[PDB]
Amino acid sequence: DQSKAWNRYRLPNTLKPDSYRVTLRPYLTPNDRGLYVFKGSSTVRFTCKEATDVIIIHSKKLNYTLSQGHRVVLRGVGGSQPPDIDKTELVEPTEYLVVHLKGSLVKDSQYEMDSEFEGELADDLAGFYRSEYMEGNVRKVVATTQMQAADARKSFPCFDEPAMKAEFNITLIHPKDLTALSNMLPKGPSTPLPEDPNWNVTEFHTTPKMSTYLLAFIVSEFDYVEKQASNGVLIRIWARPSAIAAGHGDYALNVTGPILNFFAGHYDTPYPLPKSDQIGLPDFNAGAMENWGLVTYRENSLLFDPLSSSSSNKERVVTVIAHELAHQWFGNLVTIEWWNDLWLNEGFASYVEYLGADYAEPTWNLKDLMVLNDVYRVMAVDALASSHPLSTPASEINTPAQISELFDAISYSKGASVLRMLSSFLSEDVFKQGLASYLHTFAYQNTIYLNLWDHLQEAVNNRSIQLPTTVRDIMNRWTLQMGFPVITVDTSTGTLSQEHFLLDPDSNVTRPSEFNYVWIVPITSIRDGRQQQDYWLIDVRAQNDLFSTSGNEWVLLNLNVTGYYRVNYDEENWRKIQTQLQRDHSAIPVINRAQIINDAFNLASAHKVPVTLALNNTLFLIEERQYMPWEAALSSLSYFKLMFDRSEVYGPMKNYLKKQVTPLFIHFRNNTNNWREIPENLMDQYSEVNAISTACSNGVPECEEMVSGLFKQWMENPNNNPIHPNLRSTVYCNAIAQGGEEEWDFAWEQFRNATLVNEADKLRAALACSKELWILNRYLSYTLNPDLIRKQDATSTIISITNNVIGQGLVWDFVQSNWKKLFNDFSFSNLIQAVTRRFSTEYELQQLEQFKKDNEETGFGSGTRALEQALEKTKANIKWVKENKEVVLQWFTENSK
Amino acid sequence: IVLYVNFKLRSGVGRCYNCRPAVVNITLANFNETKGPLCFTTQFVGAKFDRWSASINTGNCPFSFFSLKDIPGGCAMPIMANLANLNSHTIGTLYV
Ligand SMILES: *[C@@H]1O[C@H](CO)[C@@H](O[C@@H]2O[C@H](CO)[C@@H](O)[C@H](O)[C@H]2NC(C)=O)[C@H](O)[C@H]1NC(C)=O
Ligand SMILES: *[C@@H]1O[C@H](CO)[C@@H](O[C@@H]2O[C@H](CO)[C@@H](O)[C@H](O)[C@H]2NC(C)=O)[C@H](O)[C@H]1NC(C)=O
Ligand SMILES: *[C@@H]1O[C@H](CO)[C@@H](O)[C@H](O)[C@H]1NC(C)=O
Ligand SMILES: *[C@@H]1O[C@H](CO)[C@@H](O)[C@H](O)[C@H]1NC(C)=O
Ligand SMILES: *[C@@H]1O[C@H](CO)[C@@H](O)[C@H](O)[C@H]1NC(C)=O
Ligand SMILES: *[C@@H]1O[C@H](CO)[C@@H](O)[C@H](O)[C@H]1NC(C)=O
Ligand SMILES: *[C@@H]1O[C@H](CO)[C@@H](O)[C@H](O)[C@H]1NC(C)=O
Ligand SMILES: *[C@@H]1O[C@H](CO)[C@@H](O)[C@H](O)[C@H]1NC(C)=O
Ligand SMILES: *[C@@H]1O[C@H](CO)[C@@H](O)[C@H](O)[C@H]1NC(C)=O
Ligand SMILES: *[C@@H]1O[C@H](CO)[C@@H](O)[C@H](O)[C@H]1NC(C)=O
Ligand SMILES: [Zn+2]
Repeated sequence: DQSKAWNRYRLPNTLKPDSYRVTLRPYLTPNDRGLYVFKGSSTVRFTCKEATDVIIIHSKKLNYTLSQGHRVVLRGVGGSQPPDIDKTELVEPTEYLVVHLKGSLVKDSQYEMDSEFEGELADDLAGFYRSEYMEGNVRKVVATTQMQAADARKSFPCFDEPAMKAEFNITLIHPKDLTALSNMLPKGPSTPLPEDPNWNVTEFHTTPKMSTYLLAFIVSEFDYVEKQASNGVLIRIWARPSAIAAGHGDYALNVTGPILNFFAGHYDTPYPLPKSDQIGLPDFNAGAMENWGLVTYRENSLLFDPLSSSSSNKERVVTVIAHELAHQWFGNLVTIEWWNDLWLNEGFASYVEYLGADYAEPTWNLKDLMVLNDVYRVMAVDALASSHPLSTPASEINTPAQISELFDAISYSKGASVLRMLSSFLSEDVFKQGLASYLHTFAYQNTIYLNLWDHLQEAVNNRSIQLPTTVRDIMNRWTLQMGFPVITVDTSTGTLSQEHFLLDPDSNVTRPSEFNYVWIVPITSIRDGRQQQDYWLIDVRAQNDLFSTSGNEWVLLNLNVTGYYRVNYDEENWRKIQTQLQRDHSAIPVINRAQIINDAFNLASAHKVPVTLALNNTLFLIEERQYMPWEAALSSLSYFKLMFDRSEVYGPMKNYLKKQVTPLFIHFRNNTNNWREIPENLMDQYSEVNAISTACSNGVPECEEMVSGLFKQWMENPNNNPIHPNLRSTVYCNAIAQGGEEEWDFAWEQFRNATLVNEADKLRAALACSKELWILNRYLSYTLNPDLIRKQDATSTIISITNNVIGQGLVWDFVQSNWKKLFNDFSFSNLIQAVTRRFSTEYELQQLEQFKKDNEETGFGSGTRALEQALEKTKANIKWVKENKEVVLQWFTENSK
Repeated sequence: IVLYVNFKLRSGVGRCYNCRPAVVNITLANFNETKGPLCFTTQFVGAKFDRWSASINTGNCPFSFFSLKDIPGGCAMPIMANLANLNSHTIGTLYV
């Protein structure tokens, strides 16, 4: 009944909260029913802004103690007189506690509501929840929180929308021998509980005005390491005592303060709090969460062993720390009005993470990785017709499933990509200047995307920056409509044309656009290696002699891929570009060498160039040593693997990659003094790993000897691991694939007795590389036993099994038979996306259409859009294998000789 | 001449592992503070557990290893508590 307010998903405008006090008490031992529980109480003070005879507040999985026959007590403020409560009810679909009143509240009068409640402290990584670990033979239980997006309501009743900002007075009641942590510092030292001195009471300073999704409460036996930042903020890194004593927090300590100070100076906006805690939880869903003053991490995003974690693990830590600290401005100080503008939080933090990580590790040149890790990662999905705009109409985002669906590559990686492009056309100094104004103006308030254009417009006006039109009109093209253009260059005439790039030209684009899928595009270009003047494309088609060539001249568009567009050239320019790559590839910038590879493979898939042109662009890689062009190639050819690794085409494909990678493999064997050293440059270290992994995947026998001998050497001396962490992931998987039950059993025990999570992660993925099907079935049964694989790792491990060609059918059959049970008990989106990406036949399509029909009434929640994208990709794959199988088979045979 | 240097970390739950040790026991083997300085082989007996060790630096002294109180016109070489690869705390001084 949508006529009733409590059956609608958005809160009424009638009540606004002002402040809360919440007291929570986790019981870290099971009760007689076997449950871990927390007991709690709250008072919210709120103002009536419009007269109403109902209070609607959020409540999820909370059981209420009855006071005076009702779930709440309602009190007046300043002499206001509340009506009697007629009835209270819980409405589960919309997650409401509804308090029905015998009369209306009074406009502008304040009121206070008291509640007393209980909840499960579940192993579900949501709300107020339990995380577990072993300390010797003793299992420790931690109470910890995850509120974003809509789970604060699961710890205490609140007006759980991000624009319902308020201040919070937190009290935690905890065992006397455990520390309690929250957003703020304690108001004073922890006192015994009068009723039972085995418990203590800790009360925390009032928070700033804040969104409910940023609250955090933690009770643990954790120790910590401490350092005071250059801006006076106290930084602590919290983890399991054994991890802190070993030093696994020391790298996070070294970087957290400096990065926070860097962002404060960069944006001319102080971090407004006395301390920022960073805490690593054994059980944690999303990697990290930006709670104001109490940032929570997955262990593999915070802890780091310098002798056993890899350079990619180190890059992960500093990147996630920089990402969460970015949210302290973009997300905590200034917050989205509603979840449909999520990119204002996550796109900014995905862009700004590279500035902070570059500051702490300037020798890594991480900013260049944004093209592979963000631009090309998201253009894969944004080329579908089942994509969505950066900013989605707010009327369309209502349910928690719809909200969770937006924590996706569009909000993160495309948000980051347009900010990369937006911070390139106008100066970064000009950019940061407009963002400082924005942060100052909306501090402790909420924003929509139109507020961002205004403050950037002030910065361009004040900096005398010339633009083809307003910041507003340029960036709405990239924000209010989905997708991106392909820019097609005719270099005989210098003509540019743009159109909406789609993976399948027969896809049905049904979402309308008020710009009819035309963009305003900043064009950078180089000629023969020299950068030309900038150009702005304003029409669908235009001419400038910047794009005209004669003779031996070649031009490229999108230097270093700062723009969010793909480029196609005429037949002559392509052939000159390919000639340049053969003669001297160094004349083309390293990022644009990856652009040439990645665009051609995507253009070919869209029937805009011949697939043999895309493949010919990979011929020079036999003499390529840089990480990035190889990684763009291996990434684009992972589609070819997915389409062909069950078919006769796979042999020749592996034959080609063997021929292309073998010189680079021999080079690294030499350059590393037989794998005894690792390169100094970070990109060179990643190139080495890609060369080894590609060599072993495609059957270079020197690699297969190398990895199995190392792993045999490890098994003979288990306490002295002879494999450098950079190679562990590739060495472990290939040794397991080549090995038997003994290699698998050894790595399984090493996973169970692991003390570093960075090490368990490598073993957990590698165990899915078994070629025995009975082993993969046993491993799949393990992934759903929480005593064996943590619930936070179940999907991640199932996906590693589906990436195994032997596991593909096992997991797809598992998904089809157990969907109802699984769903009623975990990223359904990522599982659907991974289990279906091999689909290239009408038979796989009818299973998918039937999988939809069979489960339409349970629904798919936040997997709903991944299902539609799987349907669109599968249809395109059927056509693509039809049109390309023989051409690709023959090309690989001819060029692997 | 023997210089004993020991320290313990803060105890119980919720401790700062890298902060200055809560307990320090610097003992010069036959020194009495009111009797003044102690005037053959210098010895060092520093703590060593996990990543924490005790050291003695050279300070101003032109030599490298007598009072725990200032010796006017002398050189004070600091006694340190070091956490391998992270923090170093001056926990004492040996004046000469
Ligand atoms: C949360 O705590 C704050 C601070 O302890 C409370 O703010 C005080 O509230 C009273 C009554 O409104 C005022 O007279 C004081 O001046 C306030 N202090 C400050 C510093 O502003 C707030 O009322 C508490 N909220 C709840 C719901 O308990
Ligand atoms: C394009 O990106 C490359 C980095 O991949 C930039 O080349 C670097 O430029 C800086 C400054 O000139 C040098 O210190 C680096 O050593 C160069 N690295 C490489 C790989 O050559 C280049 O400057 C960028 N071009 C523009 C104009 O953005
Ligand atoms: C809350 O009440 C429901 C309904 O009786 C019950 O199933 C659930 O176990 C209760 N929660 C706790 C933590 O006991
Ligand atoms: C608990 O309270 C007691 C008594 O005030 C105090 O000695 C102790 O430090 C407190 N413990 C914690 C974890 O705060
Ligand atoms: C932390 O920084 C100090 C000083 O640069 C350094 O000695 C130490 O090795 C660093 N630790 C880690 C884990 O990077
Ligand atoms: C632009 O200039 C005006 C006047 O100097 C100033 O008030 C405003 O804050 C400036 N905006 C930015 C973003 O610099
Ligand atoms: C790929 O290279 C071969 C070898 O020269 C050439 O014949 C073919 O035309 C190329 N394909 C395209 C379309 O570039
Ligand atoms: C590395 O290559 C050089 C030149 O080919 C050769 O002299 C050297 O022995 C090689 N080292 C090894 C064992 O890879
Ligand atoms: C201080 O050190 C000396 C020598 O090691 C020892 O005899 C004495 O008991 C220590 N004092 C304390 C309080 O432990
Ligand atoms: C230290 O010397 C003073 C005399 O200066 C004496 O009174 C005191 O007992 C001495 N301490 C010891 C333990 O010898
Ligand atoms: Zn984020």
